[PDB]
Formats: sequence, structure tokens, C-alpha cells
Amino acid sequence: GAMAPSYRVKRMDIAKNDEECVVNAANPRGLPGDGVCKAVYKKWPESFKNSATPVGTAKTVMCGTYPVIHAVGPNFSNYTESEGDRELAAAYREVAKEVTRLGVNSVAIPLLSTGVYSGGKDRLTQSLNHLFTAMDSTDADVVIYCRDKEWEKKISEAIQMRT
Ligand SMILES: [Cl-]
Ligand SMILES: [Cl-]
Ligand SMILES: [Cl-]
Repeated sequence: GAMAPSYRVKRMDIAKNDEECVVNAANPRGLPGDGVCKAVYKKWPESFKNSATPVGTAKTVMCGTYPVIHAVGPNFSNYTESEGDRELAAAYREVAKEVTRLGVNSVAIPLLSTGVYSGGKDRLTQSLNHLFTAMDSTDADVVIYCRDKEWEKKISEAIQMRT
């Protein structure tokens, strides 16, 4: 575990993280995809061997000894708000189980379902609150990765608010 488990946010490519493992915002078919998933494919292509997994689940594949946790958030284009919210919560619960099983002291994590799976809606608060619900009981240092300057400020404020 980390000595004083923390949350932090950084505005940079998650493929350049400084943590002991990475969460990929994956598609269910294990395809290279785009956004986070394509950066993750370029950096850790060996981790896409048998990475296909259903919506609401996470599947870990090693790249060398570096764990890539493929977490499949719902595409809100296809899911109802209600079912999508349930599957987004579930994907983060499965990430917490994997992070725990792996025994890592730190994890790099993107906000699931906030990009091309957002169904055109701002889901910063929805996705971050599900991330907190899952990860609060883990003792890994969590480093959240984003690309937008205004998102960085809002994520930082939400972390600081809980103290
Ligand atoms: Cl960068
Ligand atoms: Cl997404
Ligand atoms: Cl972002």
C-alpha cells in the first residue's frame, strides 16, 4: 500500500504516466480504438492479447511486468442513462478489485465514458464520483489523467473538497 494513500490529477498523456500500472479506457473487443485506447495501444501493444471483455468489467493483461487494466465503460450512445450509470459504476468496482489483486502502490486512471462514449454529455462529475466510490477503499496512490485545462481545475477542486 502507499504510506499515505492520495488522489492527484495531471493534464498529460496517460501513456507517459509515473505509476506502477495503467487503466485503459478500452472497447469491449480489444481493438486499438482511438483517444486514450489508441495511445495505450501504441505504448503497450502486447497488452491487447485476449483483452476483449464485456461492458462493466476489467481485464488485466501484462506488458512485460507492467499491468494494463482494460476497463470497459458503457457507450451512452447505446445505453439508457439508468443502465449506463449502473455499468459505469460496475467498471470502476472491477478496476478496484484488479488494483487490489495486483498489489501495486499506485495506478494511473482516466475518467471512463467521458470522451467518445459520453453520448455528447459532460460526465466529469458522474464518472469521477463512481471512480471515488470504487477506489476510496483501496490504498493505492491514484493519479487521474485528463487532457482539458478546465477539467484539470474541476477534478483538482473535487479532490481538494474532500480535504
Ligand atoms: Cl503530454
Ligand atoms: Cl470514452
Ligand atoms: Cl479531459
